[PDB]
Amino acid sequence: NYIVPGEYRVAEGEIEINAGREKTTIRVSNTGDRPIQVGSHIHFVEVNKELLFDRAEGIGRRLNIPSGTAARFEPGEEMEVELTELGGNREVFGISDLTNGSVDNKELILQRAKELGYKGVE
Amino acid sequence: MKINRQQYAESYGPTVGDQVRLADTDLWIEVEKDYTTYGDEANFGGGKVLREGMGENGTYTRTENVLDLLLTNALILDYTGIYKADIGVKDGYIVGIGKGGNPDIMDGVTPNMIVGTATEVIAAEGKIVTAGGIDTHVHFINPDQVDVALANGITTLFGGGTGPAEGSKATTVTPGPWNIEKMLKSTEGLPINVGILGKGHGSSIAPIMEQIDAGAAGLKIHEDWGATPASIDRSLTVADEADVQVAIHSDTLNEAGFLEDTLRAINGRVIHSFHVEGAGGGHAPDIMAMAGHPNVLPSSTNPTRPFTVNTIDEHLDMLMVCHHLKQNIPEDVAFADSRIRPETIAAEDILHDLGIISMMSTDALAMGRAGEMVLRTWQTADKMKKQRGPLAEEKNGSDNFRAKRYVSKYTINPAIAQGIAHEVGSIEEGKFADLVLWEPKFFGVKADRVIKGGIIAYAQIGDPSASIPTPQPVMGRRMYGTVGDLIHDTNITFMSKSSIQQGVPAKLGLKRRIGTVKNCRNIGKKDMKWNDVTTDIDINPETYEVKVDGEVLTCEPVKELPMAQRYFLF
Amino acid sequence: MKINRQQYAESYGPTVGDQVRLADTDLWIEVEKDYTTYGDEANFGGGKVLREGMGENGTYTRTENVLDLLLTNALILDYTGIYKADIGVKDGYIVGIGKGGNPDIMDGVTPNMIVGTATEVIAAEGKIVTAGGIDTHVHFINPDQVDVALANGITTLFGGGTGPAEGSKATTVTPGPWNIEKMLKSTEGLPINVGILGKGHGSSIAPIMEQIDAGAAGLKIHEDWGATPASIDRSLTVADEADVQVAIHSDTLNEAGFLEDTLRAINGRVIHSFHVEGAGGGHAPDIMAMAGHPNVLPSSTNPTRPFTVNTIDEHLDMLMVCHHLKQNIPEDVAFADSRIRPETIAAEDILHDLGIISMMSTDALAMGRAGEMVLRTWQTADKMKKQRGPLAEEKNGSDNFRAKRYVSKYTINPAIAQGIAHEVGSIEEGKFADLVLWEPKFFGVKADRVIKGGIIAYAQIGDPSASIPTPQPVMGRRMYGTVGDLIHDTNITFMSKSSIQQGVPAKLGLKRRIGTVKNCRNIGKKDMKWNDVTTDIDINPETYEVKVDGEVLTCEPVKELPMAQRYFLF
Amino acid sequence: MHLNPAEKEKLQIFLASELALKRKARGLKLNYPEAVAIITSFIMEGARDGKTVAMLMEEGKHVLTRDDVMEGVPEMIDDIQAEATFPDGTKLVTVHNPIS
Amino acid sequence: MHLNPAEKEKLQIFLASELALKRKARGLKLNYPEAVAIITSFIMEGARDGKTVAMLMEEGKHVLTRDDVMEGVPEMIDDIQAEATFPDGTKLVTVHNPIS
Amino acid sequence: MHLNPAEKEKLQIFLASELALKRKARGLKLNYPEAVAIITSFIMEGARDGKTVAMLMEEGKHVLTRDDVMEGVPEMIDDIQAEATFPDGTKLVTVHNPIS
Ligand code: NI
Ligand code: NI
Ligand code: NI
Ligand code: NI
Repeated sequence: NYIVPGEYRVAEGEIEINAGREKTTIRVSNTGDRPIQVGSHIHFVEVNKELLFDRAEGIGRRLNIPSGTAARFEPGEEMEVELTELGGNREVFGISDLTNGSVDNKELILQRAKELGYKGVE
Repeated sequence: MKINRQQYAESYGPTVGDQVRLADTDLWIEVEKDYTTYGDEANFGGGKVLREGMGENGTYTRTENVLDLLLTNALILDYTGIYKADIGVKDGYIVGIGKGGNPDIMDGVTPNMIVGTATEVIAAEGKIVTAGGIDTHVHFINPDQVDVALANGITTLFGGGTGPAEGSKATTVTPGPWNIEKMLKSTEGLPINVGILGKGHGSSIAPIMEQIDAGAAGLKIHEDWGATPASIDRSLTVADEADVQVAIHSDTLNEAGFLEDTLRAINGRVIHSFHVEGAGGGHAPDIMAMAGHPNVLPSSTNPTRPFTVNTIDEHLDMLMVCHHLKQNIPEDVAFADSRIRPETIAAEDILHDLGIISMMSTDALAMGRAGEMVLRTWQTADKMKKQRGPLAEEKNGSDNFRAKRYVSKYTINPAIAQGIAHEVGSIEEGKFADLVLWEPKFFGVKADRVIKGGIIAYAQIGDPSASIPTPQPVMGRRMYGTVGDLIHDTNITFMSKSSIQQGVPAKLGLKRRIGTVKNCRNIGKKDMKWNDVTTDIDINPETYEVKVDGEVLTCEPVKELPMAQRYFLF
Repeated sequence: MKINRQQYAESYGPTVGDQVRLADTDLWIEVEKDYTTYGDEANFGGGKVLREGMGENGTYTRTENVLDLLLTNALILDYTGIYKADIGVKDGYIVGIGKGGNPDIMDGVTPNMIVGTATEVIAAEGKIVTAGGIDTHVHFINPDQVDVALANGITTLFGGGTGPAEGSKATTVTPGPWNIEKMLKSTEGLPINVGILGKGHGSSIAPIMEQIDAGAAGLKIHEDWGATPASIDRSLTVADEADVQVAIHSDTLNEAGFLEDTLRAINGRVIHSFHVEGAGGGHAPDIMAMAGHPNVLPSSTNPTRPFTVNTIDEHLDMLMVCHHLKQNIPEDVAFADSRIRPETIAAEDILHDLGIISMMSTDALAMGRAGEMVLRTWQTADKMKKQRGPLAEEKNGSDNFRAKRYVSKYTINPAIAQGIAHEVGSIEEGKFADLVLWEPKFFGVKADRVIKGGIIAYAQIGDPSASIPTPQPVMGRRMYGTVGDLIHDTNITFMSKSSIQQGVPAKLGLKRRIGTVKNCRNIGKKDMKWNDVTTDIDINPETYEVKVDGEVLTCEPVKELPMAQRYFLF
Repeated sequence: MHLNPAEKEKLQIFLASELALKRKARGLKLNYPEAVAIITSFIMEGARDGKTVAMLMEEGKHVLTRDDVMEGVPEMIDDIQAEATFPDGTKLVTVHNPIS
Repeated sequence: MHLNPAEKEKLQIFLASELALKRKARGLKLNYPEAVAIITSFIMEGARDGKTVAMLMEEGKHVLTRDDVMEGVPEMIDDIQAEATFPDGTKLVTVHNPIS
Repeated sequence: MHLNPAEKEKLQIFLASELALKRKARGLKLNYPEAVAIITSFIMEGARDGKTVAMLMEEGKHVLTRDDVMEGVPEMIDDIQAEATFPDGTKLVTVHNPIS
């Protein structure tokens, strides 16, 4: 009976994000001396050079976390994160200028990443 | 990964099946569908999704499917549905309702709703968004009335007047070509959409028609100027030629005829019956029977909305002042008293709930309150739920059917009646971006932000000297859409086709957007969304008892309303 | 005859060697030189000197070396000097600084400073006169912010926004051609100079450049739209072609890079680093190191100015509201907390005092106070005198070196940075007559009269119904310069060269004076008047300790400031 | 607070009433705007208290008497009208000849 | 006096608080804008008194309790924010959930 | 009420004076606008009471003393001027050096 003006009465159940997309777990380390925080929708291969991980596993992917959230890496911190696949046209432009086109061009993306010193290209 | 419902709703606003309480009423709206793709919700801010290469596309120029403005995560309440979507605006118009963002990387982006370099963002997560209110019974008496209207979510004022002249204090009339021209020029400084009604009185066509050619958007027939069979007939003849609407306040006195005589003069032609219950004017006691007819578009004005224990006591003195009546003339008092009837006011609540009265309006400053059309619509719906129960049409415990029926009364239906629904009156693609954001706790009471033609015109916002806009005092204030020449692009002056063809805007130097009034003469009660009921309404001439389908319509007045003392400082 | 010093100063304002206290601070300015001829001082009033045949010439027409306006006996405080002179204005511009009057009978009259039939007089004896403040970090959120700015002596607003939309509440951005056009039209009604920044985000050139062609005067790169290497690069490419300035709020999160990566993307090109200390935004914790570089024009925003005992406690909630962050998201809180550091705030005071941070700005309504740029500049200077002592460069016990260093931060330096110093930013011949008169007791706190283009636009003045203008209530009020079409001639809209060449003002019907942005790309830290220091700034990533020349920069927060509770009603 | 235009305006009725009440308390006969302000604020506070419109229409005639006001003030005030938020929403109170 | 725009506006917070305090004193449960006004004026007067921002951030939670206000008012007020001139200049006070 | 522009404006002097008087009563030394407001409202209320202009020109020097105000406030106030309706119409009161 108590009235909270404008209150919600939410339905039962839960919301599954990024449903039907392949998920991938990888380990990532901040090798730098200042904190790095990574948003939900940045093309994962294009993050800060001083994050160390298998860069190939970030291609065409982003963090599998709620839209508008982030993963924070303190200096020296290693964490396991889960990635999901990019959707739509699966193209990335700008950001770190590693892709500028289809994410399918893995060899080109990695060549650029390696030349520019993004850590973790094999 | 999964997110629980409570946390999802707190972050992005509600989704399918979730319910929201309207202000402090008992009314609950339920999300019917959601255009999002879960995980790709648009949001803006530090480290959020709408950033270049991510949720914001960095490739396309403005003309390439990019928006000027995205409202993210809106809960839309409209005659078309109660549902969750992003709203995309471009060139001052709603161009997309769906899912905004960047097709590079997001699933399910509506193709013309790209967030690009050109895109501003308004966060609507946790807000209810409605069309701006369309008030078709406005007396232009005091320019301070505009902010009053904006603060309760009204974005279009249709009516008449020249300021606090007795003619205007009684009637929604801007009389003759010169007064109309003057008020069209005045309108250049009013931060709201406007249409002007001429005097629907005369026994020759030319004096009436020349008002339409001068720039009027319609006519008002009012008993204070003589609501005679001749004035009714000539006005409707003019309206049928000009494709504009006629509003009527009929002969309360029954001087030249009873209701049946007025209907005979109308002769099946389309007409908007103002304050159809009759306290605001009309054939005593039976004018509300108008609302049963197929050619009548019926509205209420707001002081009788809803029936409360103080309603009757305020009315006599209100009426005497409005209509320039004298306490020492017994027949003036008898006329006033004849209009004030608890029987018809009580029935008016029910006729709204049944979809027999299709529209609400204010009657601003002439037996009506400029800032309470929206307010009193929801108070009426709440009272009816309490007294009549959920409507039979409802399901899932929600009040969605009632909510669509009632929102239509002050948005789409008045727009349809005045021939302006191609431009305004609902949240639909192709219409002008007049949008009102509400916090659910303030829904129908105090608007958060009022968007006019795609730019914020009015907002509840705090200290202009503060580090952020939220510190006190939070009050309604005019925003940049009202400043300088931007007032011209964010507002519409609605005018007759003939005045537009004759170049009246150029003649007068009008810089506002010019809207065309059209498709007014080919409509009827059947075209009133969610409020299309025709029926024989019987009103007992002795007792004032109102019957529909052999059933007396009555209800009790209430001692308390929601959307009242919890909110208001006075 | 001789006049003693005290009496001379009381009659004509101070002269050479006299000192004046700035408000209730410990800061004293000394008159360096005086352009008068003793005995021929100009003054106006009953039986005074500026009368026909006497100090007013009765022969010459307006075009013959006669002024529209003479400010008599001004104590000028400017980057160019602290000195006593008359100021002559004609056609809205400063045309003479020197000695005004009548060459018929007075010695030493500056030849183009004749008081004639055409000349108005403002008495500046006993006043300090400065250039109008140039605020280059303005969020256009609430139009009520303009009077707030005028009241503390600000006459130019550079920044962006469309009103209280979330994009604008976070970022100084008016995005895309349509929003820019709308805000240029809005600007026609704002009684202050304006320039508009577009969104400095994209990975293709055309979406960014079309904003410049539409009428933007510069760009803002902001992390809330993605302060990525690509957006940085494309914006600077556009700016170098268009000759406009770019402001940056960098990637606090270090998401796509650390400070060194942002500097690499900048690639030696000119850029204005906003809120360089970093509470207002930027690479955590070391963004203030930007201010050591030769290609960076560094400004502070005002809530960290100066370091006080309450500074830290206000910031977390301020930041969360500005950037649309959620208390229930741990990483949102961590991001906010990362920006708030007493170590860098304390060092910021000292970097200002050393001439390493060149500019002040507000950040109006988005982590900043629209009416406190000037105020907090002087509070900082006062704190530094108290804690660090008089600067080594001073002499005669005066604080003139500090005063020139600090006045430059909110007048000439922001004008140089945005390519508008040919028009505004200092009291020099040939510049627009944007002048602020201050009573010394109110200096930096409440402006007496604000002159815009040679007409008073804002004043502290009393009862409009009184026999004279001094009776209570004395409050800030808009004056005739803001009324009617005079608002067009007393204010400048600053625009890109390309938009001007493409006829945008005629296209939009802009009637304001149109100022050209130019000479933005060929400047550096060396061009910041009295604040030209380049050095290696080291910021410890663990402790946030700031070092310059091997020396830790730190100071204590203060419990009390001048220019505070003695003056303000709230 | 979310103040709307009327809430802002009506603050100044309360203020004028407070001013007038202080003048009355120090022994002054009240003038026209003072008298109107007191009766108006009385009505709006009565609504806030939850009185009915009918109660206030009558109570409003007993707030000030002719000995409280200057010569001619009773005859200058034909009626006082005020709107306020009652428990059942905004209503209008009209008080005829409030000071005999 | 040299009142600037904010000084003028903030007078009406003090006034609304005085109005609300009178309503409370005569036994009324306070509504939303009344409650906000009281707490806001409390903060600005606290700054004038020379309290710290941190003191007021905490004191602001103890000015009104749920029994002082109408049903739902505590839940309507997520926070109250106010700026005032402290001894060390203008500062912002944010009070979270001021009425439990 | 028929309020004209000056009547509206001058309400806010009375209000600022009430604010300042409360600050004084709780033991604060008054600042510049507070002091001006108190003395100004004193003058306008004196006119309403029917004092002469000459009386108020002198009384205005005895409303606040230097121990009532902050350091430097006495020297900041060279004079205070106010107009009000006396029994013989609007007149101007000028108080020179109201606080020694
Ligand atoms: Ni009517
Ligand atoms: Ni009407
Ligand atoms: Ni910033
Ligand atoms: Ni900013």
